[PDB]
Amino acid sequence: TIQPGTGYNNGYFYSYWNDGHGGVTYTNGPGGQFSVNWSNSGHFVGGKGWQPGTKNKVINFSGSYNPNGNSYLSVYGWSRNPLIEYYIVENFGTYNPSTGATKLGEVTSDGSVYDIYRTQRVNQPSIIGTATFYQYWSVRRNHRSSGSVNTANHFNAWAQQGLTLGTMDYQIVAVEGYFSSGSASITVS
Repeated sequence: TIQPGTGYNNGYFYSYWNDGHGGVTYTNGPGGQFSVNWSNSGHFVGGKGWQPGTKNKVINFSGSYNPNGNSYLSVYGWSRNPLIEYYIVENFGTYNPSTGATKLGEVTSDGSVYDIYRTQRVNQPSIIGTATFYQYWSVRRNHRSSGSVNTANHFNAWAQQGLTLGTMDYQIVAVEGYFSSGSASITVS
């Protein structure tokens, strides 16, 4: 496993964060590859991509994703000004992260309809410190662990619906887990 933090590996930005509970390892592999193995973890997020992201990136991902419990596989990132945490969720485990959330539309992209949602985090950690901020979600109806994500289709649909993004910060393909178990091996480009 690697030390939690951010950096570059084989031409890709990476971020690996966890809450210190234990039970998760993250490794960077060749090119855009990373692996995550977890067993009765706490909360963590790890993956590879870009710093900064862009608003018209086509992101390719390939591999295996085998959660047992609460986890997501997403294009994940942030903007600043406004501060937004966003997800284009391609697959998940026992919990659909939009459960109970306000639906803000639909968008069709890359072979599936996605449902769009907005949620709010109140006084929570963020890339700029503790803050209250919105999260934007596109949740894929047809789950998969490989594919291509045309981010513009999402960002444009979000904007159409009044979900504005600021200046991009990082943008990765991430495996997130919340007190669960699993394995994943994903290659980004």
